[PDB]
This record gives sequence, structure tokens and C-alpha cells, in this order.
Amino acid sequence: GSSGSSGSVGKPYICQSCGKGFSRPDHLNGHIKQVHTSERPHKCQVWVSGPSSG
Ligand SMILES: [Zn+2]
Repeated sequence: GSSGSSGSVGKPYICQSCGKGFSRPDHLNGHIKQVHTSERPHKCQVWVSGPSSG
């Protein structure tokens, strides 16, 4: 029951976001920065802000 365990013969650079595929590094990048591009929240400019953590 494998029916898998294979890739694509041509475009090795496969997007690690959706699964797309490209031939060049820059080409794929644009897609990840043109389609996947988005904004995400970050820490308060520090590892721990509260009383303690770890
Ligand atoms: Zn993608």
C-alpha cells in the first residue's frame, strides 16, 4: 500500500509551503514571496518577558 515514495523528473526545487516545483532557485522564491508572502507576529523583542519561562 505504498502508491508513492516518488518525486518529479524536472523541477527539483519544490516549494516547502504548498508543494509546487521550479527549475531555478530565484524562480521558486518569487512564488513564495508573491503567493505565500505574508506577515506574522513576533516575540516582544526578547526570549522571555513575563516573570519566568523555560
Ligand atoms: Zn508554494
